Amino acid sequence: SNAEKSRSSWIKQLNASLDEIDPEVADIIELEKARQWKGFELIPSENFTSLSVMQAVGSVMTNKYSEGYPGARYYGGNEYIDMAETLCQKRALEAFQLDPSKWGVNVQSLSGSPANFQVYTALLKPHERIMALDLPHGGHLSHGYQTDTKKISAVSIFFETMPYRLDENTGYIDYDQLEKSAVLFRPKLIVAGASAYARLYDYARIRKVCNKQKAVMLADMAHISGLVAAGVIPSPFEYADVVTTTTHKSLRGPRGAMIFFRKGLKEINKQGKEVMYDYEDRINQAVFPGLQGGPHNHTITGLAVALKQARTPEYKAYQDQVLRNCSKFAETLLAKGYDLVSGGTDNHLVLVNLKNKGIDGSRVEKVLELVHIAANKNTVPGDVSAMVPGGIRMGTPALTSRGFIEEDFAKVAEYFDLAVKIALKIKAESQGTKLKDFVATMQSNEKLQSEMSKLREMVEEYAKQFPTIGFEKETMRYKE
Amino acid sequence: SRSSWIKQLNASLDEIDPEVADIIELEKARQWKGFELIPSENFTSLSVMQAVGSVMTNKYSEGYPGARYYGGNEYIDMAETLCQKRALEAFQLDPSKWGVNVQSLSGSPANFQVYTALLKPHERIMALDLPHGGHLSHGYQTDTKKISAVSIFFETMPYRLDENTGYIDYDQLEKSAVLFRPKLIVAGASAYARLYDYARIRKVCNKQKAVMLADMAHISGLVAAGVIPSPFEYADVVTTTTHKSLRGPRGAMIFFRKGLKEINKQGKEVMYDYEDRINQAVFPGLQGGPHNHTITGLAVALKQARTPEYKAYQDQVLRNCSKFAETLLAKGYDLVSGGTDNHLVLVNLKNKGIDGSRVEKVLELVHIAANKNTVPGDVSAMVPGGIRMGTPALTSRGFIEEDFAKVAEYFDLAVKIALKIKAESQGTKLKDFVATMQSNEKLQSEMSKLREMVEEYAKQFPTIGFEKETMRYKE
Amino acid sequence: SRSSWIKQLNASLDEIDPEVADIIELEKARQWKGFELIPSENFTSLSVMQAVGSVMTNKYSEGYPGARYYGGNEYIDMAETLCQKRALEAFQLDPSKWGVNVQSLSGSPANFQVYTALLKPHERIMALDLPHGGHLSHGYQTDTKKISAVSIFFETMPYRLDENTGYIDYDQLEKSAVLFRPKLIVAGASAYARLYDYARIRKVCNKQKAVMLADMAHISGLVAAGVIPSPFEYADVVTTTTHKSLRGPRGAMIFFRKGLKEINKQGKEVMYDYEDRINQAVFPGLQGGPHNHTITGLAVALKQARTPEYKAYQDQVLRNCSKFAETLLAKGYDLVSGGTDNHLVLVNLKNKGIDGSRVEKVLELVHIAANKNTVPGDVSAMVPGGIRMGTPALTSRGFIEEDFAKVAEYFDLAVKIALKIKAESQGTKLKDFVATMQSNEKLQSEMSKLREMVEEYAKQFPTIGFEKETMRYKE
Amino acid sequence: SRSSWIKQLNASLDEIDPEVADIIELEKARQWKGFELIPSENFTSLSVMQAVGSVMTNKYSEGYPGARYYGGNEYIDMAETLCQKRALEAFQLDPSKWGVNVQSLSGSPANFQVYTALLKPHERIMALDLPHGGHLSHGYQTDTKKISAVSIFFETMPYRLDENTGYIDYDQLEKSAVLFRPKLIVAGASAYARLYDYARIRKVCNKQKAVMLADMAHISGLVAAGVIPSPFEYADVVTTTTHKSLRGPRGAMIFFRKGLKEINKQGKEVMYDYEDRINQAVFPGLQGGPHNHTITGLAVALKQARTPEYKAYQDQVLRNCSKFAETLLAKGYDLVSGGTDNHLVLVNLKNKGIDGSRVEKVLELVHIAANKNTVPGDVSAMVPGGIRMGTPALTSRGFIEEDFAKVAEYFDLAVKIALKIKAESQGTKLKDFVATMQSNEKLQSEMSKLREMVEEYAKQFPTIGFEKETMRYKE
Ligand SMILES: Nc1nc(=O)c2c(CCc3ccc(C(=O)N[C@@H](CCC(=O)O)C(=O)O)cc3)c[nH]c2[nH]1
Ligand SMILES: Nc1nc(=O)c2c(CCc3ccc(C(=O)N[C@@H](CCC(=O)O)C(=O)O)cc3)c[nH]c2[nH]1
Ligand SMILES: Cc1ncc(COP(=O)(O)O)c(CN[C@@H](CO)C(=O)O)c1O
Ligand SMILES: Cc1ncc(COP(=O)(O)O)c(CN[C@@H](CO)C(=O)O)c1O
Ligand SMILES: Cc1ncc(COP(=O)(O)O)c(CN[C@@H](CO)C(=O)O)c1O
Ligand SMILES: *Cc1c(COP(=O)(O)O)cnc(C)c1O
Repeated sequence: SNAEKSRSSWIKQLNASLDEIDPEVADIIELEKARQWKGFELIPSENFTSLSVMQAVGSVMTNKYSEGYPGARYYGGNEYIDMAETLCQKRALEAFQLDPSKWGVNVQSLSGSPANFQVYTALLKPHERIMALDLPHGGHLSHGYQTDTKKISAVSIFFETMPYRLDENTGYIDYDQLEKSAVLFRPKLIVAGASAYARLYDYARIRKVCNKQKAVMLADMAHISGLVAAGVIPSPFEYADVVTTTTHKSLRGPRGAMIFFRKGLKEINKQGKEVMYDYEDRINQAVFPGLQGGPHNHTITGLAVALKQARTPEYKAYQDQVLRNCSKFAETLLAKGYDLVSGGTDNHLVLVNLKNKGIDGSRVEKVLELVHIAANKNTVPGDVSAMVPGGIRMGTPALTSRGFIEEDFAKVAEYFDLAVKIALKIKAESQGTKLKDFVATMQSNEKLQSEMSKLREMVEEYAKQFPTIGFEKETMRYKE
Repeated sequence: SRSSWIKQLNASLDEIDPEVADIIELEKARQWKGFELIPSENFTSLSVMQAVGSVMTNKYSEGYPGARYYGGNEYIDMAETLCQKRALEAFQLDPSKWGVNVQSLSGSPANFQVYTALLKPHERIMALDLPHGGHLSHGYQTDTKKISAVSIFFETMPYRLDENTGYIDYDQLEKSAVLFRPKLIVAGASAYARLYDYARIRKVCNKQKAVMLADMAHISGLVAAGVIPSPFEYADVVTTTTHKSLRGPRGAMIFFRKGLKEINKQGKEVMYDYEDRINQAVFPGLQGGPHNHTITGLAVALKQARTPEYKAYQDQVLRNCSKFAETLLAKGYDLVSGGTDNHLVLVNLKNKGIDGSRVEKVLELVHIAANKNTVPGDVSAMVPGGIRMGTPALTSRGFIEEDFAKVAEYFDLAVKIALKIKAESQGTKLKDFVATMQSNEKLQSEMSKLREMVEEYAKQFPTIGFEKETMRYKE
Repeated sequence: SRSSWIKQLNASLDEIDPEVADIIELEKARQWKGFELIPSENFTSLSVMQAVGSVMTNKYSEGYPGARYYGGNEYIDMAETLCQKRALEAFQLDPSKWGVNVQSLSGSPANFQVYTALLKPHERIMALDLPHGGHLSHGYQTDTKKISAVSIFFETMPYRLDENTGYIDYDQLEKSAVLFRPKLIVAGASAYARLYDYARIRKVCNKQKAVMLADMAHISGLVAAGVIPSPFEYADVVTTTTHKSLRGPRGAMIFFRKGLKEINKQGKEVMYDYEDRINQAVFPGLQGGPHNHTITGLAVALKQARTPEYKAYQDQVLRNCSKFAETLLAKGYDLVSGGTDNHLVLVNLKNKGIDGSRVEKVLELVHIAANKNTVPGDVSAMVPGGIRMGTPALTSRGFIEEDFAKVAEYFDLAVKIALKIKAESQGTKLKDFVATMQSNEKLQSEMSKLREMVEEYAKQFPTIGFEKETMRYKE
Repeated sequence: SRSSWIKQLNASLDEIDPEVADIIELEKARQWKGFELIPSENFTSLSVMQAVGSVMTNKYSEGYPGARYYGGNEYIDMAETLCQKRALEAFQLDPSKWGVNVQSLSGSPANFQVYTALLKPHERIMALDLPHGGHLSHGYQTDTKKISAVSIFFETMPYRLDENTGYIDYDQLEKSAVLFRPKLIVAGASAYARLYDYARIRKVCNKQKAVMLADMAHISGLVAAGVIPSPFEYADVVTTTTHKSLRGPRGAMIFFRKGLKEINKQGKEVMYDYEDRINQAVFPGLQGGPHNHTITGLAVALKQARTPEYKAYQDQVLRNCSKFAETLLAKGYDLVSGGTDNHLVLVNLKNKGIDGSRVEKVLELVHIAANKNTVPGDVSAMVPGGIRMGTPALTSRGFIEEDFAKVAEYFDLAVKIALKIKAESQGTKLKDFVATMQSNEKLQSEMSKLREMVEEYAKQFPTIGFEKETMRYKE
C-alpha cells in the first residue's frame, strides 16, 4: 500500500507541470516575462532567445551522459545524442561558411569564459604569456585581468597576462603600442576580442603581430558572432588561428560556447617540411578529458537549432537591422549633443562619453534603471579611476529582436536624453556632491520622483506595443 | 523583414527544425524502450525542464543576488536566492554554518573552482585513483601524460583501494599523506560501491591541516533524502552535480563551511575562510554570466528533494541495488568489494572469461545502456574488465526489486550471448568480435530476441518528463 | 700616491692587515689544539692552498676550455682541462663514458644546477629525509615552512630510515616512488653511517624512469681511493663537494654519463642527454665566471687523490672509525644502525638521559668540535638527540686506532660533565643548563681539566698546511 | 704510512705538483706581458690572496656569527663579523639602516638569492636587456630558449636603450612597467658606459611598489671611493661582486635596508622586511657552508678600499677611461652612447665593416685581452658587432692617461690587421678568416710585431701580487 502509494507519488511529481509543482518558481518566471515585455533592453550583450531553441534546451536531451565525441564515446546509448552533436558541428561550420578541411569546431564548452580557459590550457603551458585588450578599455575578464590590488581573473593566476590599450585620443585600439609591447613581452597568444568596443578589429594587423611573435591568434567574437554569421561585418576567420564565441549574445542561441580552430597545413618550413596545425587534438582534449565531463546535450541541441536559424534570410535581415538601428541611434545621440567614444560606431553598440554633459555614468545608469531603460555605466577615455565611469554603454540587438527599427531607436535616444535631463536635475538638487547624496535626492524629491514615474510610463507603453519573443502575450500571467 | 524574423523567433521547434525535433523524438523512444543502467544518469522532471527551457536564459546577471553588475535582475535574484536557501534546506544545513554557490556550470569545473579558490598553482591534492573508482576532476596522469588539467595546474597523487577487499585502503591513505603533505584531500568517487569513511578522512585532514573536500556527485540525492550518512558532518567543502541521483538539471553546487571554526590556544575565535574565496573563484575568477535557466530549474529540483515521496524514491534506489547485487552474485558474477551499499554495482567479468568492451557491445545492441569500466587489477585503462550499472534512472520510472532481478537476468543473458560471439570469433581481436557480432545470423537472432524482451519489459513502465500518448515513435 | 698604492698591493698580510693576520693565527692554533670531529671537515694541503691563493683568481673565463667568451685564457684553459682530466682519473672513469663539470662553486649549488638541468620547475625529487641523515640541498620542508629553496622551485618528498635498524628503508622508498612518480632520486647523505645500496636505487630509478643522482660529498675521498664501493657503478649523475673526505679546496664537481646509452635504453636518441644540459645549467644558466683559483687548487687535490699515501690515508679513516665505534659501544653509547661502514658515527644519547644540545655545549668548551644531530625517534627537529662525529680530519693529522680510542674516552668524560651540569641545573630548560655551566666553579674546573687533556693530546700531532715553528700562538 | 701522507700535505706546490706550478707561472707572465682590458677584471693584492690561501678554508660554519649550528667557530665568527663591519664602512652605511650578507659565493647566485628571498616563483623582474648591456643573472631568453635560469624560475622582461643615444630609455622603462607590473626592477649593467639615473628608477619602483635592486658589481669600487654617485642613496637592496673594480677576492655581498621604513596611516611603525628573508635565502635556502677563506680575504679588500691611495686609484680609473674613449673616437671608432662616464667603453665596429669575433681573434694573438660584445643593432646574438674594454686592471698596474692613449693606438693597429685578414680571406665565413689568419705569412709577421709592441709596453709596469724577480718565465 504505502510502497506503491509512494511510487505513484514520485512518478506524479516527475510528470507534473511547473505551474502545479512549484507555483513560486512559476510566478518568478511570469514576473520576468513581464519585465522583458516592458523594458528598453539596451545592454548590448543581451538578447531574446527563440521558442524553438528554448524547447530544445528544455528537452529530455538533458538526461544523457555522453563523454567523448561523436562515434568515440565511453558510454552506450548515444546514437541520437551523436546525431545532435554531429548536426551541431556541421551547422556551426556552415553558419560561418568554413571549409571543414580547414576548420574544426568543438561545441561542448559550457560558456564563453571556460571556453577561453580551455584554449589557453590546450595551447599554453602554465605561466605562459597572453596579451589581450585591457578590461576597462573594452576587454573581458576571461582574457585575464589584474589591478594594483590583486589578480581578478584566474586566467591571470594560471597564465601570465599583460593588457594592450586604446589610443585614448582616438578611441581605437593602439595597434602600434600593441606591437611594440609584444616585442618586449613575447606573448605566446594574443586575443583579438572585445565587449565594450564600438569598432571592429584590425584582424590583419593582429595577424601580422602574431606572425612576427610566433603567437597564436585567438579571436573572441562573442559580441559580434551573429553579425559575422550574417556576413554583415568582416570575419575573424579570415585571419585567426582559433575563434571562440558565446552562443548567446549576438548569435541569439542558448547559453553556451563554441571553439573553432584551424586544421591542415600551417606552412612549409625552411627545411621543406610541412608544419601542420596542432590545435584540433589539443583543444578537444582540453575540453574533455582535461577540464569538462559530460556534455550538456540539451544545450548542444538548442545550439543546433540556433545555428540553423543563423543561416536564414530572416536572420541576415535581422543583423542588418541591428547595424542600421545602431547607426540611427548614434545619429540621434550626436544630434542631441552627446559625444561618442571614437566618434561613431561600426557595430551593434555605442559608448556615450558623458563628460560634456557634466555628469557621470553611475548617476545616469541609476536614473535609466528607475525608468526601465537597461544600460550600463562604462569607463571612457579620460576617467581618473576605473571605478568612477564617465560613460554609458548601449546597444541594439535585444530590442531589434522585438522589431524596433530605425525610427524606434530615434525614440530610444530621445527617452535616454530625457533620463539624462532628470539625472542632471537630481544632481542640481543634491545636497552635496557624492553619489550617496545623489541617491538620497533621487529617492526623496517628490517632483523628480514624479518625472521618473512619467518617463517610466512612457518607456513601458512604447515597449509593450512590440511582440514578445519566446512566449505569447495572451497567456502571460501579468498583463498590466 | 521585421515580421519575418519575429515569426521565426516565436515558431515551435516542429516548425523551425524538423530534423532536431525528430532527433528528440528518437531519444524519447530510446529512453522509453531501454534499460538505462548508467548510474550517473537519471530522468529529470517535466517541471525542471520547463524552467530550464524558460526565458530566464535571456538575462545577464554577473555577480550575486543584490550585488550584480547590471540592473534588471530583481526576478533573477528571487530565483537564485530561493535556489540557495532551498539548497541548504535540501541537506538540512544550518545557514550560519554552511553557505552555497549555485552558479558552477557542472561538476568538473565546480571542483576546479574549489582548487582555484583554496590552493595556489602546483599545491598538492590527493584523491581516489581514477582506475580505482575516482574521477578526472580530482586529477589523473598516466606514466607519460597528464590527462586531467587538474594534474597540470596542481600537484596530484592518488590513494588506492585495498585490492583484496575492494574498499579504500585508509591506512595507506594516511601513511601516504604524511609523506606527500596534501593541502586538500578529496573524498568522493564515480565507481565506488561502498560508503566513504568520512570520519577517517577527517582525521587525516586534521593531522595534515588539509581541506577536506567531499565530492558527493553520485550520492547527493541519497544524502538529501537522508538514506545514507551525510558528508556534511565532516567535510570543509562539498561539491556535487545536480543531474545524477539528485535528479535535477545539469549543473553543480559548491557548499562550504562559514562562521566560527574553533577557539585557538589564546581564546581567539578563528573563522572559516572559504566563502569569499570560493564565491570569487566562481565569479569573477573563472565564470561569467550565470545560467539563470539552469539555476531556476535547480530550485525546482531542490524543492522536490524535500518531499516524502523523494525520500521513498531514494530508499527504493538502495533496495533495488541491493536486490540487483544479490541476483548478480547468485548468478556467479564477481562484484568489486563483493556487493554494494549505494546506487551502483561494479561487475568484474574476469572470472567469466570475457571483458567489458565485448559485453558492452552486446548490451548496446539489446538496448541496455551501461558502461564498460576499469576494475582493480586492470593493466590498461583501454581494456576494461568490468561493467558499471546502477538503479537511479529505472527506479525513477518505477522499477522495484523484482524488476531489477529481471534486469540482472537479462544482463546475464547478454553476457551469455557475448561469450558465444567470442567463441565463434575467427580471431582474438575486438574487431573480430565485432565482425562476428554483425555477420552471424544465429547470434544476431539471439540478440534481436533479447532486445525484444528488454523493450517489452521497459515499455510497460511510465515515461518520465513526456507523454507516451503523444510520442512520434510508439512502435 | 700611485707608487704607494702599488706598494700596498704587493705587501704581505702581516703588514697590511694585522687584525686579519691575527685571526688566522688564532685559527691555526685552534686547529692545532683541538679534536676536530665534524665528519665534513678536513685539513687541506699546503699545495692546494698555494694554488687557491694564486693569481688565477684574477681571470674571467666564462664558457669552457677552448670555447670562452673572453680572451686571455690560454693558461686558465690548461688548468681547467687538467682538472677535468684528473677528476675522471681520480674515480677511474672512462672519458668516453663520463664527463665532468668542475666549475660549480659548492655542493649546494651543484645539486641545484643538476635539478635545473634535468627537471622543469615543480617536477618531483625524492631524497633521504633531513632528520634521517639527508641534506638541505636535496629538499626540506617542515609542517609550516619550506626550508630549502629546492623545495620551493621543485616538488620534493622524503624517504626514510627503518627506525628499527637504522638502515634506509628501501622497500618503503620503492612503494612511495610508485605513487609519487619522482623524476629524480638522490642517493646520498650527510649523517648516514652505512653504505648505500646503489643497486637498489638503480632498480627503483629504472622502474620510475627517474634520473639517479648520487651525492657522494661525504664519501668522495673513500670512493676515489677505492676503499668503499663506487656510486659510479650505477648512477646517471654524481655530485660531490671537494673539501670533505676528498681533502681538496672548497668547491664541487658534477659527473655525468655521456656517449651511447645502454643497448636497452637507446631510443629516439641513442646518446645520453646530460652533458650539454648540465654544462649549460652551470653556465650560462646559474653561474658566471669560473673561480679559477679554486679550480687550480682542485686539480692539485685530485692529483694527490691518486697516490698510495692517499689510499693508505682513506684506509686509516675507515679503520679509525671502526675502532671509534667499537670503543663508544663498549662505553655504553648507542649508535644509529649499531655501528659504521664509513667515516662517521651517529651517537644517539637517548639511553643516557641528555640531548645533543647540552652535550655539544660541553664539547665546545673542552675543545672538541662535533655537531648536535637529529636521530631517528626525536620528537622535534629543534631538539636533536644525538652527536655526529667522524675521523677524516684527525686521521689527516696522523691519529690512528689507539688515538681514536682516546678520543672516545674524552668524549665520554665530556658527556659525564654534561650530566653533572644537568643534575645541578635548577630548571629543566637549556637556559638553566647554560646558567649552571657558566656559574658552577667545580664543573668549570672539570671542564678546564678536560680541555687541557684534549689540547695536550692533540698538540703532539703534526700541523697540516703550516709549520708549528712559525706559529704566533705556541702555548 | 702516516709520515708519508703528512709530508705530502705540508710540501710546497712546486714540489707536489710541478705541472700546476708551471701553469701558474705562465699565467703570472701573461698578466705581466699583456694589455688586460676586460673591464670586469682586476689584479687583487697579495694580502687578499694570502688570506684566501689560508687555513680558514678548513672550517664548516653554517649559520651566522653567534648563531652557528655547531662548534669551533670562535675565530671564523671574528672574521665574518669583521667583514660585515668593513663592508658597511666601505660604503659609508649606517648599520641601523643597512645590513649585509657576505656569504654569497659570487655575483650570479647573489642575485638569484635576492629573487628567491623576495619573489615567489614566476613573479616578475625587469632589467636591462642583455644585448643592450645587461647581465645574464638579471634574466635572458630568446624566442626559442630560456638562457638564464632566472628566466626559468621567474618571469623576466627587459628594458632597453634609446638606440639613437645609447642611454637607457627611462620613459619607456616607466611605461613598460605600468603594463608589466614588475615586483622587482634591477638597476645595474655589465656593458653600460654611463651612470644610472637611480632617482628615476626609484620613482618607478615607488609607483609600482617594486623592489629596487641595484646590481653595482662593475662600479662597486668607484662607489666605495666616492668618485661616482652611490646607488645606496636610492636602492632597497644592493648586490655586488667583490672581484671587479672593488679589487677583492672572487665573491659577492648583498646589502639591504633594515629598520624603520615608514609610519602608516594609523601611526604604526612599518619596518623593512628584507634582512631575514635575504639571510634565510642564502642559508639555509640555497647555500651550505660559507667559504671562510674568501670571506677573510674580502675583509682585507674592504679595509684596503678605505685608503686615500684607493680613492686616487679609482679617480685614475675614470680619467684613464675618459682619455681612452677620447682617443678611440679620434681614431674613428664609434662608442655606444658616444663616450663613457665610468670604467669601460663599448666599441661598435659597424662603421669599420668588421665584427667583434674577427677583431677579438687578432687582439688575442697580440696579447690584448678583451671581449667581443653585442651592440645595439646587432641582428644576431652569435655575431657580436662590438668590443668591450676598460681600465681597472691596467690602472692597477700604474697606467695613466697617456698610457691608455697608447692602448687605443694598439687596439687600432689590431683592427687594421683584422681588416687586412678579412680582405685576404677568399670566403666570408669565420673559418675562412681563421684560415687566412693562420696561413698568411705577411699578416702573421704584422701580428708578431704588434704583439712585441704590446708586450714591450706592458712589461715596464709593476706586477701586482707577485715580484718580477722570482718569475719562472721572464722570457
Ligand atoms: N574509471 C574510468 N574513468 C574514466 O573517466 C575513464 C575514461 C574516460 C576518461 C579518460 C580519457 C583518456 C584516458 C587516457 O588514459 N588517455 C591516454 C591513453 C593512453 C594511456 O592510457 O596511457 C592518452 O594518452 O590520451 C583516461 C581516461 C576512460 N576509461 C575510464 N575509466
Ligand atoms: N640533519 C640536519 N641537517 C641540517 O642541516 C640542520 C640544521 C641547519 C639547517 C636548518 C635550518 C633551519 C631549519 C628549520 O627547520 N627552521 C624552522 C624552525 C624549526 C621548525 O619549524 O621545525 C624555521 O621555521 O625556520 C632546519 C634546518 C639544523 N638542524 C639540522 N639537522
Ligand atoms: C564524483 C564526480 N564528480 C564530478 C563529476 C563531473 O560532473 P560533470 O560531468 O557534470 O562535469 C562526476 C561525473 N561522473 C560521470 C562522468 O564520468 C559518471 O558517469 O560517473 C563525478 O562522478
Ligand atoms: C651530502 C651533501 N651534499 C651537499 C653538501 C653541501 O656542500 P656545501 O656546504 O659546500 O654547499 C653537503 C654538506 N654537508 C655539510 C653541511 O651540512 C655537513 O656537515 O655534512 C653534504 O653533506
Ligand atoms: C652586473 C653584474 N652582475 C653580476 C655578475 C656576475 O658575477 P659572477 O661572474 O661572479 O657570477 C656580473 C659579471 N660580469 C662579468 C661576467 O659577465 C663581466 O665580464 O662583465 C655582472 O657584470
Ligand atoms: C560575454 C563574453 C565572454 C564570456 O561569456 P560567459 O558566457 O559570460 O562566460 C567571453 N568573451 C567575450 C568577448 C564576451 O563578451
